[PDB]
Amino acid sequence: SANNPWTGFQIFLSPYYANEVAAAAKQITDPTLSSKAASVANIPTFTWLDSVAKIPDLGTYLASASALGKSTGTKQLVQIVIYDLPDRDCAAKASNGEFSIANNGQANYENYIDQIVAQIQQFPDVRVVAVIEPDSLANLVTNLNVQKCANAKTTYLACVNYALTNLAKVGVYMYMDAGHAGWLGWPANLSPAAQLFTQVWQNAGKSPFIKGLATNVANYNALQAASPDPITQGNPNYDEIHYINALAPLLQQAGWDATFIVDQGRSGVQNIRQQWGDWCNIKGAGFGTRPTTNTGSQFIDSIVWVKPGGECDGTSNSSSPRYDSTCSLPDAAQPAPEAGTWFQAYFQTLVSAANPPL
Ligand SMILES: OC[C@H]1O[C@@H](O[C@H]2[C@H](O)[C@@H](O)[C@@H](O)O[C@@H]2CO)[C@H](O)[C@@H](O)[C@@H]1O
Ligand SMILES: OC[C@H]1O[C@@H](O)[C@H](O)[C@@H](O)[C@@H]1O
Ligand code: NA
Repeated sequence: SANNPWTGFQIFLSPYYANEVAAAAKQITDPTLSSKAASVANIPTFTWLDSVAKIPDLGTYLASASALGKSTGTKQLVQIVIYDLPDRDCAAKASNGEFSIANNGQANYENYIDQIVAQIQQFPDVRVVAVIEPDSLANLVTNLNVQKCANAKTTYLACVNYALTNLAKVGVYMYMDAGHAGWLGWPANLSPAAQLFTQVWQNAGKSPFIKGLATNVANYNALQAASPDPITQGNPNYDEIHYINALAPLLQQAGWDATFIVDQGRSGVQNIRQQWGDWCNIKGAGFGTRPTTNTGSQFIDSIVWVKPGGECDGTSNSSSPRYDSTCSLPDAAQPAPEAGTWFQAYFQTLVSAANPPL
């Protein structure tokens, strides 16, 4: 549409990821690969607010972006992910979080949003783009038979609504998470998904700051596949552009001129999974298309890197309380540490297998 949030802005590079990358490049023995690994810190990524402990860090990022803009005569943009719902990750085990519905989860989540809003309010010269709660809404479309998800439904919707309503008041551009082609792209799931997204958008007042949806977050699908990956058999929507082209018209019909952003951070290498539902630390993944607003689709505002490559998806250690057997499958890189922590050997392969090369 007419207002692409990235036009005319310089993206503030994540200091969190830059520090991880700088440390990781020092441990890569090949000198040519080390130099290429270090340059990853100059590629824009989303910074995840996966715990209330990281809200003070958001404040420092905003202040630093503000100063950088004034220094260089540019307008700066900070990219964040809101990811702290109570009973988070309801259909899996690896990314269970700090809040629970049973122990004042919604109240705690509302306080988490309020503290984020309080930081953003102090730096109105910095634009913020937020991805809202990966996996949450997609789980309420296909996983209501999962008891943890069914019991979380009303809390999820209330929390997401609280996030959308209050971040809109400080002018944050928001993309709700919308799974990926292998999850909601199945033709039979498109209409239920559209009805849920539309209902969420209506409940939050149809604010123009709710730009649309994010797809493929933390996953590996192609935006435009040369030929279908074999795991996609049975689904005509075998890549993200197929999914988006089928879903976007249903949202427009409901009055929402919705646009999309698509994660390609780990999509450089296709045809590496045994089943489409294998999501954890997939072996042989490579960095994908670099972020750009030259997307080739009327519906896509930007290709982005939301999940930061090198940060683990979950542990292969069967003794951990967060052990998910998806992370022990033959196509999952092992041994792997806890979700969110650095996975050096995985980062090194992402660099080596990057397509296009670094
Ligand atoms: O995409 C990353 C998330 O995947 C979630 O699992 C999905 C999977 O992606 C789909 O392909 C299909 O198998 O449904 C699964 C959900 O039941 C996973 O639960 C999340 O933790 C990942 O972030
Ligand atoms: O790497 C980005 C995010 O990935 C998720 O799987 C983890 O649970 C988070 O802790 C992390 O912030
Ligand atoms: Na995950």
